[PDB]
Parts: sequence; C-alpha cells; structure tokens
Amino acid sequence: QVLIDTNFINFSIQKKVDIVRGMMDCLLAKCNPLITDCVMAELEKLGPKYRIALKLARDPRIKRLSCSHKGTYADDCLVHRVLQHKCYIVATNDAGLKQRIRKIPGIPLMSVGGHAYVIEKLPDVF
Amino acid sequence: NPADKRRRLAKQYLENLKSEDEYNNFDAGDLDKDIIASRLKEDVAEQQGRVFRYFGDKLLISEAKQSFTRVGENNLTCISCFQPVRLFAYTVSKDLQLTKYDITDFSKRPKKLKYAKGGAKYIPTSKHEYENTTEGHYDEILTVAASPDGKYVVTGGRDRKLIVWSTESLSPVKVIPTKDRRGEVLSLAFRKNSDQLYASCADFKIRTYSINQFSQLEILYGHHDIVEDISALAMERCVTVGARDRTAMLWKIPDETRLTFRGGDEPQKLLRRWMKEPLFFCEGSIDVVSMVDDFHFITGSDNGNICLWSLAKKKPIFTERIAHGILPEPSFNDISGETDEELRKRQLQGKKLLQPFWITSLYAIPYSNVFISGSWSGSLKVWKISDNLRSFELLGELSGAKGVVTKIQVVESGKHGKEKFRILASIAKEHRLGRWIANVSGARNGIYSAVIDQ
Amino acid sequence: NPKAFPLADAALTQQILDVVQQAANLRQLKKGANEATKTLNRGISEFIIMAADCEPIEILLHLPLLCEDKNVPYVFVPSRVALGRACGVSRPVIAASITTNDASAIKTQIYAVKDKIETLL
Amino acid sequence: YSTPKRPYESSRLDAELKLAGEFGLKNKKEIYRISFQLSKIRRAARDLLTRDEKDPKRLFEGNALIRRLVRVGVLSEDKKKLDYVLALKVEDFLERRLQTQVYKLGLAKSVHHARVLITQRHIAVGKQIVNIPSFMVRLDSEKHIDFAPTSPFGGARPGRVARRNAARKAE
Amino acid sequence: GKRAINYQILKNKGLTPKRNKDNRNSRVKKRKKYQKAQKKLKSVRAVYSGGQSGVYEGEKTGIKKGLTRSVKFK
Amino acid sequence: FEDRFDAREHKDRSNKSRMQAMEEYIRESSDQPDWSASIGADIVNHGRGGIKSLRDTEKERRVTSFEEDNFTRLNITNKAEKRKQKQRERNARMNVIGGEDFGIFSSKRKLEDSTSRRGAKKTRSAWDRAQRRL
Amino acid sequence: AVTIRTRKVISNPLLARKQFVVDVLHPNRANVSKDELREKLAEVYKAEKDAVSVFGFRTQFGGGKSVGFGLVYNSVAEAKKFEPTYRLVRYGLAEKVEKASR
RNA sequence: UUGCCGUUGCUAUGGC
Ligand SMILES: [Zn+2]
Repeated sequence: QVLIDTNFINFSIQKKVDIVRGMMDCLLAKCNPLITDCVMAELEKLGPKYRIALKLARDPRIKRLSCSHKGTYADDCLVHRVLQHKCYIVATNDAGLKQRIRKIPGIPLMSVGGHAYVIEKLPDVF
Repeated sequence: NPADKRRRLAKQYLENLKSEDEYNNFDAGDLDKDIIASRLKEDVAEQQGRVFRYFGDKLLISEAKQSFTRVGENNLTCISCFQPVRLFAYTVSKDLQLTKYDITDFSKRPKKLKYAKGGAKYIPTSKHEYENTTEGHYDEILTVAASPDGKYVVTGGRDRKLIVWSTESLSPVKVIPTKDRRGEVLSLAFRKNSDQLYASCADFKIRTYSINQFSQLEILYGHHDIVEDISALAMERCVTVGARDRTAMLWKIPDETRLTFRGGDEPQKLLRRWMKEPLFFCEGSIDVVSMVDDFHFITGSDNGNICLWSLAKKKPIFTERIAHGILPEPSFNDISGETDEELRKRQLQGKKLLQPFWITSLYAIPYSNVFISGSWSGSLKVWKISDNLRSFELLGELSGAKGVVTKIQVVESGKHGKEKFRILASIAKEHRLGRWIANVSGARNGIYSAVIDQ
Repeated sequence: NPKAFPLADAALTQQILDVVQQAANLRQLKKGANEATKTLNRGISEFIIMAADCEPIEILLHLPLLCEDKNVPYVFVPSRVALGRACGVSRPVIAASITTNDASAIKTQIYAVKDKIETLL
Repeated sequence: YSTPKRPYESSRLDAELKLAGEFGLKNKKEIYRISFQLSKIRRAARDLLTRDEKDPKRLFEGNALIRRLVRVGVLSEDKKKLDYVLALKVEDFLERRLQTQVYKLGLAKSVHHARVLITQRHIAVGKQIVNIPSFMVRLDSEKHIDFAPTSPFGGARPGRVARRNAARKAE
Repeated sequence: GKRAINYQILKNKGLTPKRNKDNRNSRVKKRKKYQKAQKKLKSVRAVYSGGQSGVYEGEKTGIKKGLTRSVKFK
Repeated sequence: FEDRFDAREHKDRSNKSRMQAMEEYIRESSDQPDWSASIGADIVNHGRGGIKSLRDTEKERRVTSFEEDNFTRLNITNKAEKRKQKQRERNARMNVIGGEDFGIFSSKRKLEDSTSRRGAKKTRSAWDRAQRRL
Repeated sequence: AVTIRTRKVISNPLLARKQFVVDVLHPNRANVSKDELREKLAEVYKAEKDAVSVFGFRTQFGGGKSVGFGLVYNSVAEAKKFEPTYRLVRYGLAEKVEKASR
C-alpha cells in the first residue's frame, strides 16, 4: 500500500502513466494506492488548472485515508504516518520529501522517472 | 461462462489437432507391429485377463456350513492359503506364532499341524539395522504369504524382517531385513503362478523379491502414508493403497511407473444431491484392496465405503457408502457422568458422533464375479459385481463371525459349472495394526470358515 | 449447546486429522490429556483437539477453560479412535496438541487449520 | 541469472544477510538466481492479470501457472487465484530447496548440518541420492526425503572413521 | 639427488597479509556474520526469545520507572 | 492444373498447435491417469540437472522404446549433440523449476490464433452456425 | 546375488535365434559381470553357453538395474557364423588381427 | 476345535 502525493500525481499525468497499472508493473505486485485527505486538499487548492489531476485522483481504484490534524501539509502528514507504522511505500517526487523518506529507515520510495515508476528502498523487486 | 469457454476451446483444440468409415482402412505401421506381435513369444504372464468367471447369482448363499474354529492365540492377524494346479493354510498372530493348517478335508473344520513361535529369544544382540539377520520374530508378525508353488511361506511384521519358512517343516530358510529403522512390512502378495513377492513397507516403500533366488528385485517408491495394503495377479502389475493419502496406486513394476487414483467424495455436494428431494459424509483413509481382474479393482475405505475402480478412470466408477453399518453410539451410562438422562442425552448431540464401521478386510476372488467384505459388524458380506462391470450389489451375509475380520480369502473346489468354496476369515478381537477397538461384543480369536456350495 | 460444543463436521475433521498425522510424524504433536494440559500451561501449543465421545466428557472438558485463559484454539473431533489412529499410536487418544515450532515443515498447513477452527470458534 | 538494479543499497545488503544466514546460502548467486526466475514468473502473472476475464490466454495459462506452482509447492492447494502468484516471493521459493527441507524435517540440526549431509550424500529423495543443496523438492517428493540406505545414518555399514577407531580399539 | 622445489616457489604467494580462516569459506563467513547480526539485533530492538521458560524469576536485568520506550503519535 | 504428391500435406504434423497450457488442461480434465514415475527415478544427475520435464520424459520413453525395438544404442553424434544437448540443458536450467517448465510464461505466442478458433469449421454462414449448433 | 529378467522375447528363424531385452538387477553389487551373466542366461535358457550373447549394457544412475540386449542361439557353429567378429573376439574364440601399416 | 478357565457334546457355545 502506497501513499501518493501531489507532485507524484502531476508527474504521472505528465509522463502518461496510469496510477495502479504503473504501480503494478513497477513492483510486479498488487498495489493499493492511498490519497490522504491532505494530499487531496492540496490537489483541490492547486486550482482549476489541475482539474485533470484532481479527477484522476478521484478514482474508485485509489482508496483514501482520513488524516486527523489541522492544516493541509501533506509532507508532514506522510512523514508522520510512515514513521509511525513502517507498512507503507511512499510515492513522491519532492526532493525534500524524498530526502526525508530515504533518511528514515525501512521505508521504500517510489518516484516517476523516465516513462515508468521506479522504486528504491524495497529490496525485493525482482 | 468461463468453464463453458474452457470446454469449448478445448474441443476446438482437439479438433484442430485431429486436423493436423471407408472400405479400405489399413495402416502400415499398425499392421507391421501386428506382424511383430505374431512373431513374438510369451503369451503367458501378460494376459490382460477380463472377468471370465461369471457366477455371482449362480451359487447358493444363505445356507453355508459355517464353522468358527476358535483357536488359542491372541489377535490373529493374517491368513495365507494354497492350491496346486492336499491344501494347506497358514495363520499368524500377535503372539508371534505362525501356525500351519490342513484345509483340504473340505466338509469339516481345519486341522492344526505345526507351530512356529518366535519370542523374546530372537531380539538381536546389536540394535543395528543391517545385522537384523536372526532366525525368528521378536515383534508383531503382521502378514503371511504362501508361495503359488507351495515350497515356502514368507512372513513378516513390525520387526522389519522377511523370514521365509519352508512348507514341509516350518523352518526359517532365509532372513532378509528391510535395512532401515521404520521398515515395518504391512502387506505381502505373490504375483500369481510365480516366485515373486511384493511387500509393502511403511517407509512409503514397496519392496519386491524373488524368493527361490533369495534376491530383491526392485524397490519402488511413491505413496504418501504407510502402504497399508497390496494386491497382485498373474501380470507384473501391482496395486497398492496407502492409508491416509486417500489414493490407490497401481505399478508397472518393470517400467517403475504408476497410475494414481484419488478418492473425492464430499458431503457438501452429496447432501445437495440428497437435498434435491441422510447420514453420509467424506472419507477417512483408504485401507484394503484386491485386484479383481487386470482392468478393475476394489478398495475398502475407513468410512465404510467399498469402491470399484477401473484402469481407465481416475475417479471411481462405483461407490457403496455404508457397507457394514454404523457403530452403536456410546451409552448414556458411559458418556457424561451427570445424573439425569436429559443431560446425558444432550451429550450425544443427536446423530453427529455416530461413526461407521470401517471395512478391515476385502477379498476379490481373482477374475470372478464376487467379492467378500469383513469388519466387526459380526456379519461378513458377499457382493457380486454386475456383468457390465459398472456396479456391484449385496448378495447375502455370512453371520457366524463375531469379531474383527483381519483377513478374508477363499478356497476353491468343484469343476467349471458346479463349484463349492470355503471362505476363510481370520477373526480377532483387535485390529491388525493397533488396538483402537472398544466394545468387544462377544468376539473370539478364531478362524471363521464357511462352506458355500453350487 | 452441548458441553463438547465446537464440534467439527466431516471435511474439517479430516483436514484436522491429516495435519495431526503429519505433526505426529514431525514430532510436533503432544498426545494425551495431561500432556496436552502440560504443554498448554507451558504455552507451547498452537491448537488442541479434544475428542467428543470418550467415556466421561468432563475428563477433557477441563481443557477448554485453559485454552480460553491463554487464547488457544480448541476443536472437537467426533472420534477418539480415529484421533488415536491419526496420532499414530496403538490406542485411542482423547486429546492432543500441536506444539509451536518455526523450524517446522508444516507451518502453513497448521496455520490454515488454525484459521478454519478459529472461524468455527 | 542477473544482478539487481541497485545492488548495493543497505536494505538489499541486510536482506541478503538475513536470507543467506537463515537459509545457509554460500553467496549472493543463490538469491539472485531464484529471484531472477521468480521475477520472470510474476512478471508473466502480471500480464495475465492485465488481460481480462474469459481471455483464452488468461484462462489456460492462468490455471496452468497456478497448478504447476502448486506442484512445485510454493503455493498451497486452496489459494487457486492468480493474485497469490503476485504475493509470492523469494523465500517462499528457497524454503523449497533440499537443505531447508532436510533441516525442517529434522534429519539435521541446522541448515549447515543439512548442507554437509547433502554434499556428503547421506540424503536421498525417493530412489536417487541427491547431492546438491539447492534442489527445489516438490510436493510429492516432500515426504520421501530420508537418509540414504548406503549411509551410516541410514542403516548401512559405518564409515571409515568409525571402522578405523573400532579396529584400533580392537588392537 | 633431486633438488625438489618447495611450497613458496611452487605456489608463489609472495608477501601476503595475515588472512582469515572464516574468509577461507564463503559459507562459514555468512554463518558468522549473521550470528553477529542477530546478536546485535538484541541490542537495538527487544527480541521475542520464545516466551516464559520456567518459573517467572523476574526481570533479571532491571526495571526503569522513568523510561517509556513507546512510539507517540504525531 | 495438375496434382503433385505432397507429403507435407499428408504428413502428421500435430506440433504447430501443441500448446502446453491446453495440454495441461487436458491432463487435468482427462479422467484417466497419467503414468508418473516412482518419485526418485526421474531426477537426473543426483540433482545436478533438474528433475526432468514432461517433454523430456516423453522423449526419453520414445528413445528407449525405439532402443529396445531395434536393438541399437544411440550415439554421441557431435553436431547434433553440441546443438541439442547443451542448448537443451541450458534452457532446462533456465526455465525448468522443480520438474515444471515456466519458459512458456516468458514467451510471446498467441494461443487462440494458431491452436484455438477452428479454421475448417469456421461456420461463415448464419445457416451453417445454426446447423452446427442444432 | 544377481537377478535376471527377460522381456519381449521374439524368435528370428532367418538368423536361427531368439532375442530379448535383459533387465539385470544387482542391488549392492557393482555391475552386470557379463560372463557370469552369460552363465546365468545359459542356465535359465537351454545349455548353448557359447551360443548365448549379450551386448548392449546401460546401467541406470545409482546402480541396481542395467538394460542389455540378449540374443541366444541354438547351434554354436551357426552362432559363430551369425555373430560379428568383434563380439567373437570379446567373448568366444575368434582372434584375427588387422595388418598394422600406414 | 486352544492359552486358560465355564457350560461341556458322548458337538457347539461365552467370559477373561
Ligand atoms: Zn493528512
């Protein structure tokens, strides 16, 4: 189960990768993608330029969590809920969030690179 | 519909493989191989013999002369017989004694001839698995087998030995150990009109021997529980059944290959089949076999099934669900320990813990139309197989054998249209492998002989 | 509700008895009532099988209270004779226990039977 | 076989450390070989999921793949679905090798005792003495792994050390 | 009269450092660096050893009433 | 024009369409047993090779049948062995895992194109498909 | 103790011969011991020990079994006629050497 | 008709 954020969705649509099919042929496993309410709040706050990205995040195949905090800082929410539990893949393309996630141990990181998704800290990919 | 599409695409596939009755219909390679068939020798052992003795309804049933000769041996275990082409029989017990009988005095009970009793004297002085070359049995002789020619009897049991005794004196001529720690033998069968023995050992192993050469031919592997029973005919095929893996295998022993046959009765679909309008259920353990002919055999299960199997069908052709009854439920004075009959009846849960008798002996007369089943219901059952070979049916019962039937086999007399047989059945008060058997209801350790006629 | 309540039907009974036989071959089965209660209070047990037709029934009904205390699955097979025959000994047993082991070659089968009897229970 | 993408990240090093230590492996090539062909297996099962229901390829190659995976023994009999082939992984494959299986059946005291039993030929599945440790036993050869009858841990004649000590103590 | 060659001219292992018997086998090295690793794992985590062995003797190492080793949320 | 004797059209091919997934489904739904070996007898070089695949034991059975049938040992013919034995054993240790070949799942070859979807009984009429059903 | 099994016994009257396949069984022995095998074959069939012959021996892996090709003659003279000269050099009586030049 | 023991038959049964 993979936590998505907003620039990962934007780079997915910019590189024409499907979310669940890109995840499946990246990991060769069955993926459950998760949009937290703060990532969804960030996509809605991005305005009416990003309508395509918002209604591709509105997808019944993409399940969605319910964050319980004030504010819509998705990087704080993703970092907290991943270092609490260590049962999550983080799909992101922010340089700062990528550095945070790859500094906390045991957390695999997925990112749009080239024309498909790549995964780094998951040691069983083939 | 996905299974319909699977069947349809498989049908189209087979049609396409055919793609890649006239007056001339001859094929060159087939007729050349038939010329080689006309050239060859040995149309003797390899008869694919079908059922040529159709006499099931013919002979009498209900008025057999039944003599239950009780013997003083705790828990007789096996029975071996012999006919040349005087007849001797053999019994063996849990008291480590083999006993030779004469049986040819047909109208009366058998006659004791000779003991051969092992004991604590025969424990080896090593506890080392390949110097097990003593001359007697120190533990639990489970099976005897007489030679088809009658020079030897060969016996073995839980002391992982094969001792081959001479017939005329009951003397151990040769000892062959099974060379490993769990190598207890559980069934022995000579192939008919031969000198080749097939023993089934609890290492998931089947050993084969030539007795008059004192040699082992081939060890063949492949069951998944202990090979509880074995059966063979004149062909070099063999049929074994392992207990809890619920499969019966038959072995091309020169090729060392097999055909497996699993069970597969489920109370869900069976109770639905009855629900279209009932105490029957799944399967515990396939226990006993006898190869009726070289295309069919019959298996005795642990839930009282008797099943009839062909050489050309994985799933069985015919079932018979309850073959000896369901056991008497434990009494209300021996279930609960309360005071009132209402709670002691509530501790029976209705019908949920009634368990069926399990068929612990099955014998098909070779190539014939009739087989005999036995358990501790007290009454042997005689069944005949229908002439189209797709069913069998209960003819009659033989109700003079109180106890577990650890072995059934028959002894022939009379000519091609007028025949009489004595059915030997070893009767004990305890199963031939472990004890497990309570409610010993008037049992005795004896030999139930019946004389059936016409 | 009888005393020997969570009884298994025939398919579950044969699944239970097959994994009992395999654990008895793999030395992972402690058989008998007081050996079962010994391994139960020691905590090395994955599920306990009681037979629901022995000559008293409270003789093994002492064990469901222990299993409940320590949260261990317990299941009632309707034949002590078949249970002993599956255990591989020459006598009927009335209770048996599958001890825990992680160098065990039947761990998936034991876990599947545990899940089946726990959804039963 | 083939090397992984990032072969030197610390998760991969601790992964291979746990795998080689828990299964007694000699180097990285065991993990890399069995993971390469597992990658082929579930890269195929991914495509069998990306095609639809009632596709001929999906029906026939799917039940073919799960039946020969069940007969290799990495997949149990009841999960006859095709997403469990994706849930499959590398230690499910190298729990099936003969060294792991000899230790789990208890003919040896550790995986290293199992490896030296196998390479010293005391272990025979079925009829033949197997002597390489990475053998991938199947669900029918799972129960005939026993000591070879040609070996002193079976029932055979004891080896040279035992018989030379017996002879020198007889002198 | 045959001046046979010896081991240092034969195998020609000129001037090597002292090396390891555990490095002479690739399998025993990973056996002994996994034993080291799973002895270090007892230091970082607390490892489930297998439950209560005999009678509960006590904590055998101390009880700290000030330390709380539990993960707080956010 | 005129006829010309064509052994390539009255020769038994049966191998352009022999697919292992269809054959495995037929072995599953066959309802007659399959002649499997006693379980140790089919591994090859003490485990240095594989077990052996189903096609390899079929080919071995054919070779031993021809062997006993005309009393001749086969040989170490260099060109054919340097092709077939080495390429066969290297793809065996590539794709045969535990007696089962998984090479097919890594291979593009359409099932329904060649081996399904009948060509002779194509039923290109509504009336012909109606008579083929009824 | 070695053990013998003949299979698929056919008769060749054109070569005055009877031929078959030979499953030779030697548990805990090395191999077929071909002269002793000709003895055992010549006594299970009729006498003709210089007219019984075996040539095609293949032992399977792990020992125990070996499949050979057995052909037995009547009339040792016509066996000498019909057998090839290298097998006669191997087993029987013939010995003619080739001229060693060039 | 057997390891004992009981009815036994002048042969069948039943308790360990
Ligand atoms: Zn949030």
